[PDB]
Amino acid sequence: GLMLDNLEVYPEAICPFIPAVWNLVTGETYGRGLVEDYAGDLAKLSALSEALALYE
Amino acid sequence: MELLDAVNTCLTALGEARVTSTDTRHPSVALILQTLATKQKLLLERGWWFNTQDEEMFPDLLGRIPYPAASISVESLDGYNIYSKRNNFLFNNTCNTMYFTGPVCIRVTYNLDFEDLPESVATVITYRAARAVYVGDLGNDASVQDLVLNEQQAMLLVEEQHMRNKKHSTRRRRPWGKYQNALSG
Amino acid sequence: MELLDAVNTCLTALGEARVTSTDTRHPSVALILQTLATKQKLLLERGWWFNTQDEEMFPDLLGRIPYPAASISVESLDGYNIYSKRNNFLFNNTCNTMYFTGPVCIRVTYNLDFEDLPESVATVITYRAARAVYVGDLGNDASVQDLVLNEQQAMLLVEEQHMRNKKHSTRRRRPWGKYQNALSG
Repeated sequence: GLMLDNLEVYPEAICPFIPAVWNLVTGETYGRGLVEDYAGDLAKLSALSEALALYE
Repeated sequence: MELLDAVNTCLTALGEARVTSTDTRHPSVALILQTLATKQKLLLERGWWFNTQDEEMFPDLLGRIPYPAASISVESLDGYNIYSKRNNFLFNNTCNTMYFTGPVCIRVTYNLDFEDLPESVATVITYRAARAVYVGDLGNDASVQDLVLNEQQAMLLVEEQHMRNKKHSTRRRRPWGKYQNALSG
Repeated sequence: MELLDAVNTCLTALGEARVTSTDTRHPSVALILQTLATKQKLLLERGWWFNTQDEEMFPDLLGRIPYPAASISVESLDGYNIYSKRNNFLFNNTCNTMYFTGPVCIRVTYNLDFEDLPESVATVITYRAARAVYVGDLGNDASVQDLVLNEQQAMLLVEEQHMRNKKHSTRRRRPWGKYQNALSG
């Protein structure tokens, strides 16, 4: 609970904190990544890699 | 399929006259019944879609786990452990001991009444018993080639029915589930 | 499978009348029992999934290690050493001596009662004994072609069951364990 003072005020243009998003669906709060669009191929590739390792 | 029908079929195949009750004191009826029972017990040993279930057993005060009376075979399901039947009790083959510490999981194959068996299984059993009796009582004549053929035709239907009931599929493997989970977001 | 059932099956295959007790004084029963015992002893020599265990033995005061009475075969598990049975005692074949210095590890194959054997094994034993008696007592007729066929069918099921119980896998080799350990950090 204890405060530490250090109050600071910045105009909105020169604020030092910058949140960013890659893809933002309207209505939500957090964005989405590029990898999410191609999950099926990676999932289908991992199992084949496992089978190849078993044969090796 | 009543036992009387199978007995009459065997008698007709053997050439003797038909009967009316399975309790008749004819001496061939006892041999027919014993052969039918033995063949039925042997056939169902492997396990099919109607006589296989999973069950859990608990130890006694001393630590001995008995097994069901109607079972024909036992198998383990705990890792790579091995179990077997000995002295009317389960034996721990992996540790060479008879006393257990807790419950276990095992596969069991049960023996059922002749009436409850499907028609296809009953035909196979009847035609196996008929040949087993005819060959041992009258020699290997040229008429056994029909009994063997009937047995093979019945076995084909039995296998087809078992394959149909089990409903095996490639969608039940876990990689498909993982793929479907991935295809969601 | 009670011994009486096997005796009755052999008698029926031989053409004689069935019996009620294995203690009956008929002279063929003794031959049947001896043949069954010999075939049972021979079959289980190699070892299966229900009669194989590892054990350790200790030396006596002099230095002689006895072996279990029910065993059928012995094998070594210490490096490249070789052991064998001789004069009711273990023999050190690698050093040509009978006196040991400490405990040893060896594989043992045990002989069990006929009742405890699975159905598939009992059928094979019964059908081997039946042929061994029929051929030696009545000649090589055309009816042995059914006994051999039954024996082969039973042996197939025996082998399938043994393969199922052992649960061999490629994941139990140590390279897989090393790979899995590497895939962790």
